[PDB]
Amino acid sequence: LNNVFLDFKSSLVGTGTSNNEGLLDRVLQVLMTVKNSEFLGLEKNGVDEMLNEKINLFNKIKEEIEGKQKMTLSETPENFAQISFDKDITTPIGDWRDGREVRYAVQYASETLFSKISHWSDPVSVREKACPTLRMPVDQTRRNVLVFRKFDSSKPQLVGEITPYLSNFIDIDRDLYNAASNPDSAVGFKEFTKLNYDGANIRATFDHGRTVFHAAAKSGNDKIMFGLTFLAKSTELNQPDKKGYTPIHVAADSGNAGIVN
Amino acid sequence: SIQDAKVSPIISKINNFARYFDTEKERIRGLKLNDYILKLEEPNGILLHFKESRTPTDDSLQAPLFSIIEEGYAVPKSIDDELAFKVLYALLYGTQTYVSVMFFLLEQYSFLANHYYEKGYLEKYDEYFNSLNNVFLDFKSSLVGTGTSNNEGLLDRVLQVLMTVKNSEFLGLEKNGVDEMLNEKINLFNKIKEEIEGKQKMTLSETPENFAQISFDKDITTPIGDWRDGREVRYAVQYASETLFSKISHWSDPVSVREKACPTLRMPVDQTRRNVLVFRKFDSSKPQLVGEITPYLSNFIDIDRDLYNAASNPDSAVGFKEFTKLNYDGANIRATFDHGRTVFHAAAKSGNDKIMFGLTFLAKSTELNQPDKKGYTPIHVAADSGNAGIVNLLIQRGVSINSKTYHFLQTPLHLAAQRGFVTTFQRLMESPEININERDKDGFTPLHYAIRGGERILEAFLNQISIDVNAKSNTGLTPFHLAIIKNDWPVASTLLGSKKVDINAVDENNITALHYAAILGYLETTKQLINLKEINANVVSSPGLLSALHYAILYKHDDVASFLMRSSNVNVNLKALGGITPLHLAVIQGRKQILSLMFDIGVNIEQKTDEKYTPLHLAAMSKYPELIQILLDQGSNFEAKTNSGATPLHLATFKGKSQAALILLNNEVNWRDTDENGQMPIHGAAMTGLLDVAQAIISIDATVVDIEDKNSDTPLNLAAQNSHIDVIKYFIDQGADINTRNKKGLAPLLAFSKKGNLDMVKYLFDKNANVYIADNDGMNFFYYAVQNGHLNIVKYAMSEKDKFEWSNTDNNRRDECPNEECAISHFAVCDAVQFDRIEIVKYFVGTLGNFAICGPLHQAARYGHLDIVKYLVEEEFLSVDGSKTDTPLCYASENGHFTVVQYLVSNGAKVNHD
Amino acid sequence: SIQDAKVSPIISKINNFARYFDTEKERIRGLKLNDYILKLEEPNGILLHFKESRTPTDDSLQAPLFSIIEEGYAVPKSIDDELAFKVLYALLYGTQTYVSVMFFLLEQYSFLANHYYEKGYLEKYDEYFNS
Repeated sequence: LNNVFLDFKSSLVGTGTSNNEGLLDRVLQVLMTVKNSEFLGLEKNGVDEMLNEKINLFNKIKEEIEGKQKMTLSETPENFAQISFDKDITTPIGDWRDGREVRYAVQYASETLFSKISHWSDPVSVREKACPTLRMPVDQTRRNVLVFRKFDSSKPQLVGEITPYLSNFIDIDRDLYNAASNPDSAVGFKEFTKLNYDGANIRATFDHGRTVFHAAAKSGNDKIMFGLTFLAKSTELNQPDKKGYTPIHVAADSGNAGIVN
Repeated sequence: SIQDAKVSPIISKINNFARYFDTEKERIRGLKLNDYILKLEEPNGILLHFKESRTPTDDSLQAPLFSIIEEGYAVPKSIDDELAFKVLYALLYGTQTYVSVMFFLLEQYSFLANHYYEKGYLEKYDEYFNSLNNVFLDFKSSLVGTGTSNNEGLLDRVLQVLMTVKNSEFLGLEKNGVDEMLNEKINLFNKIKEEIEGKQKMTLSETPENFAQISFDKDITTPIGDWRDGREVRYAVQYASETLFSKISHWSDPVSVREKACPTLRMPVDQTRRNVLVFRKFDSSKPQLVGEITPYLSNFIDIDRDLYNAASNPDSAVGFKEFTKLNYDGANIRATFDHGRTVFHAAAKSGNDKIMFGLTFLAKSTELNQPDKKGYTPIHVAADSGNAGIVNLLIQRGVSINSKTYHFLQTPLHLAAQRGFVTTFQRLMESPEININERDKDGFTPLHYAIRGGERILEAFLNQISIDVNAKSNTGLTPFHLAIIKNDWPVASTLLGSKKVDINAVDENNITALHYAAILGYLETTKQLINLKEINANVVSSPGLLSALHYAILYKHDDVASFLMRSSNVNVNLKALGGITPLHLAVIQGRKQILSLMFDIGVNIEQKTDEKYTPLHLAAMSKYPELIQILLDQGSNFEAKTNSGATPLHLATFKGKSQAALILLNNEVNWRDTDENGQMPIHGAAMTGLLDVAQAIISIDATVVDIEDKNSDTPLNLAAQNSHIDVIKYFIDQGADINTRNKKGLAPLLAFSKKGNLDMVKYLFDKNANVYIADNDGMNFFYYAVQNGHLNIVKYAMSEKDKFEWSNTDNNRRDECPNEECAISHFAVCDAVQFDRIEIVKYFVGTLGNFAICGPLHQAARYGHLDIVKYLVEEEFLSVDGSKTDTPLCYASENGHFTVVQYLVSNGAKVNHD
Repeated sequence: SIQDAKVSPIISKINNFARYFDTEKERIRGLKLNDYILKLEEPNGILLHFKESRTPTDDSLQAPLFSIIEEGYAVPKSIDDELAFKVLYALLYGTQTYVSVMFFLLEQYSFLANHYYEKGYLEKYDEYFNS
């Protein structure tokens, strides 16, 4: 998309004035030459007026192309500067497996324009540690950045959002989210309890605004829902998503009768 | 037409390919970085098409080139239209595009190969290396050939065609010049041929030999390091060429590991005796560099790189334990990897304090300050990573704080400012002998990178007691300048609040940051700084005396300019160099609403430049005609005067803009007003060559057909000199008087003879206009006609023998030459001999019955022309003595021409004769 | 002139293909071993072009010769039919180049086949076998 937009835009009018100035100006020039040529009284005078309205249409579309803005963002943010497993956690929790490698990527967060995802970082072997700490340089343009994580060649997963003036990026939020969304019940409950004891926020947002409550509703776990509903303020239980789905909507879609009651 | 049909496809294709390549060349050269990468990496883009451009396919280059070469249509056939020459130029232009595409492909493939080699992605690096090698070899063979053989190459064939055209020599009035820059093209082709022969391959194709044996003699327990049970290991070898690229060899067979971790491998001795780098890969993960082999090294152990990964491990306790185990087993620390990288640098990258603490004991000062090939000292890497404990340990060891990097000269303080970590700076300030500011390649202070870092680093720097806020770089940009050009207002506000900053600071060209904001059209920043801060907006730049409003108006930035003119803080009467006022500059840009707004605010309509030009005149001096209409609707002086008195209609006719003249006539601007020279605008219209204005002015007043300025030259004479058919035909449709003369005495017939068109000549001769017209000097039309050397006008003149008589002679020429009563034909032949044009002399000889009356030998001896004298002595059989007692040898001796005298002596003429 | 214009594109194309193939025939043979494999293994190399040369596309080899034989312009008509002998010679040249290009790719494909066979690499060996 980026290539075709830039290249076609250069073809029509050009990114800058030059000896060619696009093919539209050549069409205008040849039409002006036709005007300068001798014309008939009535009939190809009508041809003259229809080519005049064609010239008006060409001017309008040329102005639209010049005023047309780019729908993509070729600029790319910077990856993490240093990584360290400072947290005292044991490895066999969540997707963190011995002998596995993790690749991180960053992308600009633009609401109206598409943004390029950065090249994946160098592989990092994981052993005896599960929760990594990422340190990020301050953004040049001061834009919030989405962060993506990939294990080996599996499905990449969005993991969080970084503000321009935040550097100490801890990686526990998506681990908790997957703990609440795991198909299993007992293992998911135990690892959720371990992560909660470790320390992780609840209002984290993923997948168009879904929350640990939405993940619990979709998975169908009952013990974690019972643990969460205690000391839970009613606003988060009715928190809607970007599309507008609520936890009860997700529960109805999943079809889990217990969480419904 | 048939030949044109035959040649149109190939010529259209070559022209289209050439223009496409040129447009893409500038487009690609004008791109950004990620844009460059995306465009160059397109699966089906211009790189593959350019590689296929040397294929024998239809749309390629070589097929049209060899087709036009073989068919032989480039060589002209006698004299014809400009089609053989045009296809020849097309061939030359296509060959130039071919060699330019060759260089284009070389440079971009080399850049791609380097860009993917620096990262370490060998899979794409190998593909780009092969592409570059194939492109180089194929294009070198296609241009000149691998050797002198029957193929002969392509440029040699082009030169052969050029010599064939040169020896064709059908005509030479201009073709000797044409073939002359064809010889220049031949020299250029020879130069580029010598360049490509002298150019060497940038790729080393030959690959080394892999290891001959593998062993696991060393007793290392397998879980340690990157050694995983059940994981395959592969090795590759590459030549270490500092100047050229080297191919990576094919990977070795998978090798399984179990209970052993450190392998011992044996390498054969290389024949060329060059060091070879060894690459190691685990499964499909990222390949790593494990070491280098000297020509006379047999055993290689990769334990050195394993220690490098041990020091770079993200974990702390496991990394320290494995480092201790490897040190106990025995591994050197002086080993280098990647971009000349050092183990201490890896320890700095990891940030593990344990390995640093262990290494500093029994260390050396030079090792702690040892840089890589890029000049990144360990403190540089520590500052870039952002760790604090390793920095504190390094300071306690007394490392060099003023370490600098090659090429881009940056201290670790610059790295900290760019990254934006206030902790690293606040830990570095306890180090003594530290310098607050440094001079970079552009002299950029660390504050210039802190403003990029963020607000917190700026607060940290401004909190320091020792800081130079008004630092000036080599380019001349103060910190405020490039802090505000980036549009981060909060950081600029933080900088201003902490301590006073010289807002009125200027560059060498007297450029203020406000001027940058105006020229770049960020209106919000301009409003913020104008309202909440005080600034002198009347400062002018050093070149051109341009101001803030001028910069805002330039490059069509209308909102900012409107905001500035709405505010009363900045004035409008300010005058720049050249006299261009805000009204004049808005006219140059041609924006309407800006002019309407500044007229609403209030300004004099008749602003004056240095030369008193009225804004209406400059509105005529613009591509937008609506400016004249809007100015006259708002009210403007129709008869406004300048220092030269030039009227807007005068200027419009001088430039020749038809729309301006049409709208001025529609608005009925008086044409009576003249300039200082008194020239009527019809004179400028004739200069440009506009006709509709001529009919309009004749309709308004027919008297202007013979109007004259102080130059006293009629418009008909000027139109004839300008060589425009329409105006001359028009004035002869009214039929202006032919006897009108200026002070120079030039006549329209003189200009027609200068142009040489036979149609006007036959109208003038049928009009029976006198050809004996003379000016104050006394020269006549006949002399200029003979000087022009136009034969067919002369034939048509002698066809009507009634109007001109050869026997009759002009009396004025008899008066000017009382001694020689030469006739018109006689003296004309003698002048033709004087003109040194042999063709004209032989023309007159053919027309005139007896050429001996002029005595061409004596005249030629007087003029000292070798060729004429030789031709008349040999082919005309002219007697050397001549009818007169004076020999031409006396004239030749008087003139002193060498070859003429030698030839006359060889003819038998004697110098002894009186 | 019209007859020459009619036969100009096909004769030019067949001559270009013939001379290009003759040049590459000794270009490839005199190339070093390491560059030989790299030159052959180009994704859009000359081997793919030679394989496509059998297709009925305009740029391929058959369309000129088949057009010549179908239209019957190779047979001289009347005296001084210079174009007839020219297109006939082009036809024989095209047939010779077609036979030589058929004999060409077999050696390189067989060589790639066993060269990869010695070290395994059966994924590429299967592709070369099919080719």
